Amino acid sequence: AVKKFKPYTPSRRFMTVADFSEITKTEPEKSLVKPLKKTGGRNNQGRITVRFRGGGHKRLYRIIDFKRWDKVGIPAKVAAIEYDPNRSARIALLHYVDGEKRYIIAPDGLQVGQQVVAGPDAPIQVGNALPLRFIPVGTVVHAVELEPKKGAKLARAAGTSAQIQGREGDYVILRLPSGELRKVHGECYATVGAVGNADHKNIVLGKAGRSRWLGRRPHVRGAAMNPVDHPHGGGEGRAPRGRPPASPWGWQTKGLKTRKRRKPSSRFIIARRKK
Amino acid sequence: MKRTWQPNRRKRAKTHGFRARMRTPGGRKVLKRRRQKGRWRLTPAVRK
RNA sequence: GAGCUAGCCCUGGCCAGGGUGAAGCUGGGGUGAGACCCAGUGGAGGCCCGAACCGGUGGGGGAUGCAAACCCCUCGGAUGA
RNA sequence: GAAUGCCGGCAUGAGUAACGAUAAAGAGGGUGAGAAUCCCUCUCGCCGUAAGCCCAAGGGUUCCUACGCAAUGGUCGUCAGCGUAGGGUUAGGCGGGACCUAAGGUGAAGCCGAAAGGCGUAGCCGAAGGGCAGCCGGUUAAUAUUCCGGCCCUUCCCGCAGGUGCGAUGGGGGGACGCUCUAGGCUAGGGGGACCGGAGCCAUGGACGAGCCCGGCCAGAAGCGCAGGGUGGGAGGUAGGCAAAUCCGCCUCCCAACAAGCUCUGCGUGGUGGGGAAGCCCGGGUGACAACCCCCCGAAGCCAGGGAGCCAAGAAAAGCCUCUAAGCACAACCUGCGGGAACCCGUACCGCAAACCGACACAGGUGGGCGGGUGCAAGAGCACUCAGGCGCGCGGGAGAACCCUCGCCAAGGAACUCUGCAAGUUGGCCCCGUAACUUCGGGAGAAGGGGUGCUCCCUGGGGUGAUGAGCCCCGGGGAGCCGCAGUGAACAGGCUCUGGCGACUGUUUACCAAAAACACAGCUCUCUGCGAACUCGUAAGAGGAGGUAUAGGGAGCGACGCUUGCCCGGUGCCGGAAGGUCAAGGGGAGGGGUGCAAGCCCCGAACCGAAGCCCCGGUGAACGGCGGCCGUAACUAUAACGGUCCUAAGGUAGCGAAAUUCCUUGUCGGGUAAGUUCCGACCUGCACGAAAAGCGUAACGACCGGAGCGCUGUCUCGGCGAGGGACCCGGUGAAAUUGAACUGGCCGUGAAGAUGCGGCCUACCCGUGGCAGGACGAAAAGACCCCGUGGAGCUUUACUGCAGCC
RNA sequence: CGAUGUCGGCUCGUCGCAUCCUGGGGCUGAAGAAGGUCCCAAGGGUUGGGCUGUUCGCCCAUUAAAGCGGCACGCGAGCUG
RNA sequence: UGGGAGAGGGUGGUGGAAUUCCCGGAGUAGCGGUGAAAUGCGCAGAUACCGGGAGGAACGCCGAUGGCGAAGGCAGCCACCUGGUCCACCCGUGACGCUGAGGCGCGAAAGCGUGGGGAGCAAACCGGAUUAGAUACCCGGGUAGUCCACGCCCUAAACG
RNA sequence: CCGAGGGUAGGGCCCGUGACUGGGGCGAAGUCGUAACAAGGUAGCUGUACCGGAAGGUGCGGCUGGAU
Ligand SMILES: [Mg+2]
Ligand SMILES: [Mg+2]
Ligand SMILES: [Mg+2]
Ligand SMILES: [Mg+2]
Ligand SMILES: [Mg+2]
Ligand SMILES: [Mg+2]
Ligand SMILES: [Mg+2]
Ligand SMILES: [Mg+2]
Ligand SMILES: [Mg+2]
Ligand SMILES: [Mg+2]
Ligand SMILES: [Mg+2]
Ligand SMILES: [Mg+2]
Ligand SMILES: [Mg+2]
Ligand SMILES: [Mg+2]
Ligand SMILES: [Mg+2]
Ligand SMILES: [Mg+2]
Ligand SMILES: [Mg+2]
Ligand SMILES: [Mg+2]
Ligand SMILES: [Mg+2]
Ligand SMILES: [Mg+2]
Ligand SMILES: [Mg+2]
Ligand SMILES: [Mg+2]
Ligand SMILES: [Mg+2]
Ligand SMILES: [Mg+2]
Ligand SMILES: [Mg+2]
Ligand SMILES: [Mg+2]
Ligand SMILES: [Mg+2]
Ligand SMILES: [Mg+2]
Ligand SMILES: [Mg+2]
Ligand SMILES: [Mg+2]
Ligand SMILES: [Mg+2]
Ligand SMILES: [Mg+2]
Ligand SMILES: [Mg+2]
Ligand SMILES: [Mg+2]
Ligand SMILES: [Mg+2]
Ligand SMILES: [Mg+2]
Ligand SMILES: [Mg+2]
Ligand SMILES: [Mg+2]
Ligand SMILES: [Mg+2]
Ligand SMILES: [Mg+2]
Ligand SMILES: [Mg+2]
Ligand SMILES: [Mg+2]
Ligand SMILES: [Mg+2]
Ligand SMILES: [Mg+2]
Ligand SMILES: [Mg+2]
Ligand SMILES: [Mg+2]
Ligand SMILES: [Mg+2]
Ligand SMILES: [Mg+2]
Ligand SMILES: [Mg+2]
Ligand SMILES: [Mg+2]
Ligand SMILES: [Mg+2]
Ligand SMILES: [Mg+2]
Ligand SMILES: [Mg+2]
Ligand SMILES: [Mg+2]
Ligand SMILES: [Mg+2]
Ligand SMILES: [Mg+2]
Ligand SMILES: [Mg+2]
Ligand SMILES: [Mg+2]
Ligand SMILES: [Mg+2]
Ligand SMILES: [Mg+2]
Ligand SMILES: [Mg+2]
Ligand SMILES: [Mg+2]
Ligand SMILES: [Mg+2]
Ligand SMILES: [Mg+2]
Ligand SMILES: [Mg+2]
Ligand SMILES: [Mg+2]
Ligand SMILES: [Mg+2]
Ligand SMILES: [Mg+2]
Ligand SMILES: [Mg+2]
Ligand SMILES: [Mg+2]
Ligand SMILES: [Mg+2]
Ligand SMILES: [Mg+2]
Ligand SMILES: [Mg+2]
Ligand SMILES: [Mg+2]
Ligand SMILES: [Mg+2]
Ligand SMILES: [Mg+2]
Ligand SMILES: [Mg+2]
Ligand SMILES: [Mg+2]
Ligand SMILES: [Mg+2]
Ligand SMILES: [Mg+2]
Ligand SMILES: [Mg+2]
Ligand SMILES: [Mg+2]
Ligand SMILES: [Mg+2]
Ligand SMILES: [Mg+2]
Ligand SMILES: [Mg+2]
Ligand SMILES: [Mg+2]
Ligand SMILES: [Mg+2]
Ligand SMILES: [Mg+2]
Ligand SMILES: [Mg+2]
Ligand SMILES: [Mg+2]
Ligand SMILES: [Mg+2]
Ligand SMILES: [Mg+2]
Ligand SMILES: [Mg+2]
Ligand SMILES: [Mg+2]
Ligand SMILES: [Mg+2]
Ligand SMILES: [Mg+2]
Ligand SMILES: [Mg+2]
Ligand SMILES: [Mg+2]
Ligand SMILES: [Mg+2]
Ligand SMILES: [Mg+2]
Ligand SMILES: [Mg+2]
Ligand SMILES: [Mg+2]
Ligand SMILES: [Mg+2]
Ligand SMILES: [Mg+2]
Ligand SMILES: [Mg+2]
Ligand SMILES: [Mg+2]
Ligand SMILES: [Mg+2]
Ligand SMILES: [Mg+2]
Ligand SMILES: [Mg+2]
Ligand SMILES: [Mg+2]
Ligand SMILES: [Mg+2]
Ligand SMILES: [Mg+2]
Ligand SMILES: [Mg+2]
Ligand SMILES: [Mg+2]
Ligand SMILES: [Mg+2]
Ligand SMILES: [Mg+2]
Ligand SMILES: [Mg+2]
Ligand SMILES: [Mg+2]
Ligand SMILES: [Mg+2]
Ligand SMILES: [Mg+2]
Ligand SMILES: [Mg+2]
Ligand SMILES: [Mg+2]
Ligand SMILES: [Mg+2]
Ligand SMILES: [Mg+2]
Ligand SMILES: [Mg+2]
Ligand SMILES: [Mg+2]
Ligand SMILES: [Mg+2]
Ligand SMILES: [Mg+2]
Ligand SMILES: [Mg+2]
Ligand SMILES: [Mg+2]
Ligand SMILES: [Mg+2]
Ligand SMILES: [Mg+2]
Ligand SMILES: [Mg+2]
Ligand SMILES: [Mg+2]
Ligand SMILES: [Mg+2]
Ligand SMILES: [Mg+2]
Ligand SMILES: [Mg+2]
Ligand SMILES: [Mg+2]
Ligand SMILES: [Mg+2]
Ligand SMILES: [Mg+2]
Ligand SMILES: [Mg+2]
Ligand SMILES: [Mg+2]
Ligand SMILES: [Mg+2]
Ligand SMILES: [Mg+2]
Ligand SMILES: [Mg+2]
Ligand SMILES: [Mg+2]
Ligand SMILES: [Mg+2]
Ligand SMILES: [Mg+2]
Ligand SMILES: [Mg+2]
Ligand SMILES: [Mg+2]
Ligand SMILES: [Mg+2]
Ligand SMILES: [Mg+2]
Ligand SMILES: [Mg+2]
Ligand SMILES: [Mg+2]
Ligand SMILES: [Mg+2]
Ligand SMILES: [Mg+2]
Ligand SMILES: [Mg+2]
Ligand SMILES: [Mg+2]
Ligand SMILES: [Mg+2]
Ligand SMILES: [Mg+2]
Ligand SMILES: [Mg+2]
Ligand SMILES: [Mg+2]
Ligand SMILES: [Mg+2]
Ligand SMILES: [Mg+2]
Ligand SMILES: [Mg+2]
Ligand SMILES: [Mg+2]
Ligand SMILES: [Mg+2]
Ligand SMILES: [Mg+2]
Ligand SMILES: [Mg+2]
Ligand SMILES: [Mg+2]
Ligand SMILES: [Mg+2]
Ligand SMILES: [Mg+2]
Ligand SMILES: [Mg+2]
Ligand SMILES: [Mg+2]
Ligand SMILES: [Mg+2]
Ligand SMILES: [Mg+2]
Ligand SMILES: [Mg+2]
Ligand SMILES: [Mg+2]
Ligand SMILES: [Mg+2]
Ligand SMILES: [Mg+2]
Ligand SMILES: [Mg+2]
Ligand SMILES: [Mg+2]
Ligand SMILES: [Mg+2]
Ligand SMILES: [Mg+2]
Ligand SMILES: [Mg+2]
Ligand SMILES: [Mg+2]
Ligand SMILES: [Mg+2]
Ligand SMILES: [Mg+2]
Ligand SMILES: [Mg+2]
Ligand SMILES: [Mg+2]
Ligand SMILES: [Mg+2]
Ligand SMILES: [Mg+2]
Ligand SMILES: [Mg+2]
Ligand SMILES: [Mg+2]
Ligand SMILES: [Mg+2]
Ligand SMILES: [Mg+2]
Ligand SMILES: [Mg+2]
Ligand SMILES: [Mg+2]
Ligand SMILES: [Mg+2]
Ligand SMILES: [Mg+2]
Ligand SMILES: [Mg+2]
Ligand SMILES: [Mg+2]
Ligand SMILES: [Mg+2]
Ligand SMILES: [Mg+2]
Ligand SMILES: [Mg+2]
Ligand SMILES: [Mg+2]
Ligand SMILES: [Mg+2]
Ligand SMILES: [Mg+2]
Ligand SMILES: [Mg+2]
Ligand SMILES: [Mg+2]
Ligand SMILES: [Mg+2]
Ligand SMILES: [Mg+2]
Ligand SMILES: [Mg+2]
Ligand SMILES: [Mg+2]
Ligand SMILES: [Mg+2]
Ligand SMILES: [Mg+2]
Ligand SMILES: [Mg+2]
Ligand SMILES: [Mg+2]
Ligand SMILES: [Mg+2]
Ligand SMILES: [Mg+2]
Ligand SMILES: [Mg+2]
Ligand SMILES: [Mg+2]
Ligand SMILES: [Mg+2]
Ligand SMILES: [Mg+2]
Ligand SMILES: [Mg+2]
Ligand SMILES: [Mg+2]
Ligand SMILES: [Mg+2]
Ligand SMILES: [Mg+2]
Ligand SMILES: [Mg+2]
Ligand SMILES: [Mg+2]
Ligand SMILES: [Mg+2]
Ligand SMILES: [Mg+2]
Ligand SMILES: [Mg+2]
Ligand SMILES: [Mg+2]
Ligand SMILES: [Mg+2]
Ligand SMILES: [Mg+2]
Ligand SMILES: [Mg+2]
Ligand SMILES: [Mg+2]
Ligand SMILES: [Mg+2]
Ligand SMILES: [Mg+2]
Ligand SMILES: [Mg+2]
Ligand SMILES: [Mg+2]
Ligand SMILES: [Mg+2]
Ligand SMILES: [Mg+2]
Ligand SMILES: [Mg+2]
Ligand SMILES: [Mg+2]
Ligand SMILES: [Mg+2]
Ligand SMILES: [Mg+2]
Ligand SMILES: [Mg+2]
Ligand SMILES: [Mg+2]
Ligand SMILES: [Mg+2]
Ligand SMILES: [Mg+2]
Ligand SMILES: [Mg+2]
Ligand SMILES: [Mg+2]
Ligand SMILES: [Mg+2]
Ligand SMILES: [Mg+2]
Ligand SMILES: [Mg+2]
Ligand SMILES: [Mg+2]
Ligand SMILES: [Mg+2]
Ligand SMILES: [Mg+2]
Ligand SMILES: [Mg+2]
Ligand SMILES: [Mg+2]
Ligand SMILES: [Mg+2]
Ligand SMILES: [Mg+2]
Ligand SMILES: [Mg+2]
């Protein structure tokens, strides 16, 4: 449930903040963090390759366990739920009876004190992880691998989930968060439940300053520029687009599909996204 | 007002210095040309 | 050629004093329980006034200048993008 | 002889402008060939969150002393950051290196690229971050945490003693972190003392005093005291920490647990070592056997890795500790003690500036620390002033115009003007009080008004003591006194009503635009299933992202409220296994060249053969578009209504003479004595209109309009006064410009605006202060305009290519 | 065109006369007073304000009158902008 | 105290029929729709048929002139949580009662806000008819909405 | 000291009036269509919502004060 402010400044009128209610611990595990090397959007040539990035709060990267088939059969106790500045999901600290400590992304409904486990034999309960082929059809699931042992790729952001829809051969059919219907190999691991912090999308940033804390520099419209800069540049006074609306690099940006046509994974995609 | 020359000894040696020139095809042509012209100094003097 | 300037990255530093008084908390009131109201506590904010600091609004001066952009008065921001 | 030619020399302007902040000078003595300018003394003025002191950059001998004055110094010069010479910088503990890692750079392995080269996990380099042992005083002309003195400390080597399973580049702990707010206790720093020490003073009417003036500390091992930081202890189990592990992690039990214990830091004390004023006397002597105490205020600094709250969730590595592996366990390590050993580089001086960046001894720019006192509510603000530092490297007169900066003004009070531009007014604090409207925060310091000094008396609470006096902070009541005036000086909003635009704080054309422009939360379209789309790169590699559709890219719109209509024929995008067209290639009917021949060589029809295009359909917060004419109602007028041409369809809601309205100062209403502006209306909208969004909107604005009140030298309309110049004298002494000049007016003439030609008029020779009508005055080979088969930026359904994609 | 700066205002004037006023006249459909029209006449004079960048013009209150033109649409090495 | 009936309310789950859509198969010259038609869809393979899948909404028979609730209103089935109500016993209390200005709560549908969902239906809208015309009735499309959560709105022929 | 009242400033209520504008009542000799009363030629009415020259239409739900 997102929190609101009284309008005691112009920006607090609309600003909203996460309530941070699931958070039970306010410092990361020291042995599970490393420095997150800020890029400013610049590549190894020093060139900006993603515009308008930089200047956000310093962050430490929390090492997340996106495998879990790593430790089949070894249960762990959910020791804490924490904030992670590098993702929209919250993260949950796991204490394995092994003594090993790792982070997973916190599912919706996880409780500190409960246990979770991974493997072909794990009970179908929130926070457990199994190869897809052992999760009952209809189960909503998250942190799904795309190919076996390659690491969880799908349904990782706050509130998202995939639904198991059916089985065909070595493969399982998933409804991804985008509504796409996709075959995924049955030996791919998933974790049962949806990702937590589902209210993330109701945050109202409230002021320009708040984007800046997030490392989002101001985005300037092509129409505000000159012809040297952008297809929409120029014109006396305001100007409509005067041509098919385009990117700074000239390609059309209202409908033009851009997935590569001869891509091998097309054989595994059943239905393009909806909406 | 703040003008263009703001001397800095490290910056000087690291930008125009002998080792920077030698690191690079164009920088070695600088030294080659400056020796052929008979320059008394091949790179800028900076105190260090 | 980025010792000027623009942006980003790493690591440090700086922001007198005063004002306003959000949430929360506590107490009292209220109710079937509440919402809520009141007081105290509290100390939030691209909040207010104002130096340093960052600016450069209007006028005057300067105009072979003190200065190839300066000077006086006035003026904007000053915990923040 | 000319090229705004080139190089050099030398003129003119001209003894002209100027001599670089309006903080300011005067005199006496000295030196010397020479003195406003150097030294000394007295007086005066200026800075004092600096214009004083310390550090880092940068600079590189500018430092100190002697001897000098040609040049440098905006004058002068005996002086100097200048010339010549001599001297001067001293470290195990300060900074850097023999330590660590950050971005980044480099780069074994590896990857890529015609060459050159580009990348690249480890490693290495890389600091103003981490880490690490020195404080106070004395001394030199010039260095001092460096020399010396006193008291401390670090590492390395060796040795002795005691102790222990010792041992690492490997494992683990730790190092290790934000923002805002903040407790307790201290210290730095400061104020007061009738107390302690002190040379002396009694003036000019009074005072021999609880008088004046001066000072009343600094460092310090162990120990101790006070205040804090850090840390749970034992056993058992163990499959994780890429070997091992007794360590760490996990589970369980016991005790201890906001106590303690151990440990570390700060502060105080502490053997000991220092310092030590005014005044007087010639930096030194004296003061002095100096005294060295009490009270109060008190940090943003210290204890510190403290505490709380919050969201935007806040380096690494080494030192250090612990664990074990090879090994080795006569070794090795640990603790104490002792002796020895301890390298390289920097250190002068300037450092908000005459020594740095600005060509200059340039009113500009330059990061960190200290930055005293009193009063003003506070403060780093303001005024004065301490220590300390200065009077700004031309002066002397005069007392015009004019200019600058400043002060005042009768009566009027915006009549000024494009505009109240400018300048007045207002101005801090306390108290009373405060509207529409509103998103309920605000609007608000709304507006408007009262108080403000000093004296006496009474008294309230808080801090420090002790619970009292004393001190200190915030008060309250009564009664009085003085002046024109009590934030008595300095620093310190003029206010209101009403439109446009932009929601808001922000950002911008460095150096003519700060805005209504950009950005902005927020809204919508669209792409992207992850080796993502997209971006840079030939590539490898990177960013995206160690992210995963509540995510990432592109586009438009721009808080919020209420909304966002109709047209898909054209263009775009999306969908469409049919059909048409469709290149290489496949196919080979048929035909040709040549050879005596087999054969060799060539042309070539049907047929098969992709994307693309054509074709079918969808699609507007995709590019975009959103009519005309005739007729009709009891009077006129108009036309709900009908007709008809055209179209893809004919502009909806809302708004409208508008940041849009040509005609236009439309018309009407408001305001004014008077209103091309402004506000409110009307609608024949030349030429509004719904995300190039439409219409509104509280709050906000150095934005742009209109009005009023207050107040004014803006003005009627000008006067006076001040200082810095202008002016005169001494010193120094530019500049653009310049065919040459012995350079008047009129009326004509002349390439059409004549000092220069004609006629006539006027006119003795030469300067000085002034004014700008002319010399088609200076500057800049006109930016406008045209021309050149000149250039460059930009666009596209111009042409032709290319990357990219299919 | 190797540059002749532009509208309007302010300031400062000066000139022409086809005269706005004041002075002198003739004619009148001039009783008087007040006008109309023409002639002579350039000596002097020819207001303040609202609107608008305005010149101009309209308006307010006055006036003897509120003249019209030239001087590089006079005057930016005089100012404004 | 001991019993009963009930679509009374709230929460979580769950079943089958049907519509539409997607895939596979089979098949071809129309289907659909109306008073009659046309638009629409269909040789780019529709309709009709069979198999598989997805998804939302509503619950046939039982079902009634029925039941329950204060009203609005409530209907597959299971469980949990929970309200009202009736009956028998005549056991307890001892008038503890009725009404009720204000207040507070509830309050069909449509509508609003934020998020989700979207099969069918369907304001607005587009097109075909009808008609003198037809901004309607009928037909083919079709967006809000209808559905869920939370917050508003507070109306009605909210009627007996 | 209080004090009629006068003066400055800011609020509240009420009346009269205003370019222009909204609908209402009445007049009736007009133009358009015909929504309701019969099954009124689409049963009517209804709250709400969206739309249309106009009466009105349609959606959702409700009522019978509906003919057969
Ligand atoms: Mg929650
Ligand atoms: Mg809020
Ligand atoms: Mg709040
Ligand atoms: Mg709230
Ligand atoms: Mg606001
Ligand atoms: Mg919160
Ligand atoms: Mg949470
Ligand atoms: Mg990382
Ligand atoms: Mg990174
Ligand atoms: Mg790199
Ligand atoms: Mg590079
Ligand atoms: Mg960027
Ligand atoms: Mg998180
Ligand atoms: Mg969140
Ligand atoms: Mg948002
Ligand atoms: Mg961030
Ligand atoms: Mg953005
Ligand atoms: Mg933008
Ligand atoms: Mg532009
Ligand atoms: Mg460019
Ligand atoms: Mg281009
Ligand atoms: Mg372009
Ligand atoms: Mg354009
Ligand atoms: Mg244009
Ligand atoms: Mg433009
Ligand atoms: Mg335009
Ligand atoms: Mg533009
Ligand atoms: Mg534009
Ligand atoms: Mg614009
Ligand atoms: Mg255009
Ligand atoms: Mg456009
Ligand atoms: Mg166009
Ligand atoms: Mg592309
Ligand atoms: Mg795949
Ligand atoms: Mg610099
Ligand atoms: Mg230099
Ligand atoms: Mg340097
Ligand atoms: Mg340096
Ligand atoms: Mg450097
Ligand atoms: Mg170098
Ligand atoms: Mg040279
Ligand atoms: Mg040499
Ligand atoms: Mg060189
Ligand atoms: Mg830092
Ligand atoms: Mg500040
Ligand atoms: Mg308070
Ligand atoms: Mg709290
Ligand atoms: Mg602020
Ligand atoms: Mg503030
Ligand atoms: Mg402020
Ligand atoms: Mg200025
Ligand atoms: Mg001014
Ligand atoms: Mg002035
Ligand atoms: Mg000037
Ligand atoms: Mg200045
Ligand atoms: Mg100034
Ligand atoms: Mg301020
Ligand atoms: Mg401040
Ligand atoms: Mg701010
Ligand atoms: Mg010649
Ligand atoms: Mg010349
Ligand atoms: Mg010349
Ligand atoms: Mg020449
Ligand atoms: Mg020359
Ligand atoms: Mg000369
Ligand atoms: Mg002279
Ligand atoms: Mg002269
Ligand atoms: Mg002298
Ligand atoms: Mg002399
Ligand atoms: Mg002297
Ligand atoms: Mg001071
Ligand atoms: Mg130098
Ligand atoms: Mg020295
Ligand atoms: Mg020297
Ligand atoms: Mg000399
Ligand atoms: Mg000399
Ligand atoms: Mg000289
Ligand atoms: Mg000089
Ligand atoms: Mg001499
Ligand atoms: Mg000198
Ligand atoms: Mg010497
Ligand atoms: Mg030493
Ligand atoms: Mg060594
Ligand atoms: Mg290293
Ligand atoms: Mg390299
Ligand atoms: Mg270092
Ligand atoms: Mg050191
Ligand atoms: Mg020490
Ligand atoms: Mg020395
Ligand atoms: Mg030991
Ligand atoms: Mg960390
Ligand atoms: Mg750090
Ligand atoms: Mg901050
Ligand atoms: Mg404290
Ligand atoms: Mg001390
Ligand atoms: Mg004090
Ligand atoms: Mg006496
Ligand atoms: Mg203590
Ligand atoms: Mg073990
Ligand atoms: Mg002494
Ligand atoms: Mg002695
Ligand atoms: Mg003594
Ligand atoms: Mg502070
Ligand atoms: Mg957050
Ligand atoms: Mg942290
Ligand atoms: Mg690292
Ligand atoms: Mg061994
Ligand atoms: Mg060595
Ligand atoms: Mg030194
Ligand atoms: Mg100096
Ligand atoms: Mg300065
Ligand atoms: Mg100095
Ligand atoms: Mg110099
Ligand atoms: Mg000087
Ligand atoms: Mg200077
Ligand atoms: Mg001090
Ligand atoms: Mg004051
Ligand atoms: Mg003050
Ligand atoms: Mg100030
Ligand atoms: Mg003083
Ligand atoms: Mg002076
Ligand atoms: Mg004179
Ligand atoms: Mg001055
Ligand atoms: Mg006056
Ligand atoms: Mg006035
Ligand atoms: Mg007045
Ligand atoms: Mg004005
Ligand atoms: Mg004033
Ligand atoms: Mg004042
Ligand atoms: Mg008002
Ligand atoms: Mg309010
Ligand atoms: Mg506000
Ligand atoms: Mg106001
Ligand atoms: Mg007094
Ligand atoms: Mg002052
Ligand atoms: Mg003020
Ligand atoms: Mg004013
Ligand atoms: Mg107002
Ligand atoms: Mg206007
Ligand atoms: Mg607007
Ligand atoms: Mg703005
Ligand atoms: Mg703007
Ligand atoms: Mg707005
Ligand atoms: Mg906005
Ligand atoms: Mg803004
Ligand atoms: Mg600000
Ligand atoms: Mg410019
Ligand atoms: Mg500019
Ligand atoms: Mg420039
Ligand atoms: Mg410029
Ligand atoms: Mg300017
Ligand atoms: Mg500007
Ligand atoms: Mg501004
Ligand atoms: Mg801009
Ligand atoms: Mg903008
Ligand atoms: Mg919006
Ligand atoms: Mg590229
Ligand atoms: Mg890569
Ligand atoms: Mg990446
Ligand atoms: Mg990455
Ligand atoms: Mg991502
Ligand atoms: Mg914008
Ligand atoms: Mg815009
Ligand atoms: Mg509103
Ligand atoms: Mg329409
Ligand atoms: Mg179209
Ligand atoms: Mg189209
Ligand atoms: Mg169509
Ligand atoms: Mg086109
Ligand atoms: Mg053949
Ligand atoms: Mg032949
Ligand atoms: Mg094809
Ligand atoms: Mg739309
Ligand atoms: Mg078109
Ligand atoms: Mg468009
Ligand atoms: Mg008629
Ligand atoms: Mg109009
Ligand atoms: Mg008008
Ligand atoms: Mg308008
Ligand atoms: Mg227009
Ligand atoms: Mg026109
Ligand atoms: Mg007009
Ligand atoms: Mg006009
Ligand atoms: Mg008018
Ligand atoms: Mg105006
Ligand atoms: Mg105007
Ligand atoms: Mg009109
Ligand atoms: Mg646009
Ligand atoms: Mg526009
Ligand atoms: Mg508007
Ligand atoms: Mg507004
Ligand atoms: Mg603004
Ligand atoms: Mg502004
Ligand atoms: Mg004056
Ligand atoms: Mg005076
Ligand atoms: Mg004067
Ligand atoms: Mg003077
Ligand atoms: Mg004077
Ligand atoms: Mg004389
Ligand atoms: Mg001559
Ligand atoms: Mg001539
Ligand atoms: Mg002539
Ligand atoms: Mg002549
Ligand atoms: Mg002659
Ligand atoms: Mg002749
Ligand atoms: Mg002649
Ligand atoms: Mg004459
Ligand atoms: Mg002249
Ligand atoms: Mg002159
Ligand atoms: Mg001449
Ligand atoms: Mg001239
Ligand atoms: Mg001239
Ligand atoms: Mg030329
Ligand atoms: Mg030319
Ligand atoms: Mg030209
Ligand atoms: Mg030129
Ligand atoms: Mg031309
Ligand atoms: Mg040509
Ligand atoms: Mg030609
Ligand atoms: Mg070109
Ligand atoms: Mg010309
Ligand atoms: Mg010339
Ligand atoms: Mg010229
Ligand atoms: Mg008569
Ligand atoms: Mg006559
Ligand atoms: Mg006559
Ligand atoms: Mg005259
Ligand atoms: Mg005359
Ligand atoms: Mg006018
Ligand atoms: Mg006019
Ligand atoms: Mg007129
Ligand atoms: Mg009169
Ligand atoms: Mg003229
Ligand atoms: Mg003319
Ligand atoms: Mg003309
Ligand atoms: Mg002229
Ligand atoms: Mg004129
Ligand atoms: Mg002129
Ligand atoms: Mg001028
Ligand atoms: Mg002019
Ligand atoms: Mg001139
Ligand atoms: Mg002139
Ligand atoms: Mg001239
Ligand atoms: Mg002007
Ligand atoms: Mg202008
Ligand atoms: Mg076929
Ligand atoms: Mg039934
Ligand atoms: Mg019934
Ligand atoms: Mg009984
Ligand atoms: Mg309701
Ligand atoms: Mg409903
Ligand atoms: Mg609804
Ligand atoms: Mg649908
Ligand atoms: Mg019709
Ligand atoms: Mg709608
Ligand atoms: Mg809606
Ligand atoms: Mg009923
Ligand atoms: Mg009276
Ligand atoms: Mg009807
Ligand atoms: Mg009818
Ligand atoms: Mg009917
Ligand atoms: Mg309508
Ligand atoms: Mg009509
Ligand atoms: Mg309809
Ligand atoms: Mg009902």
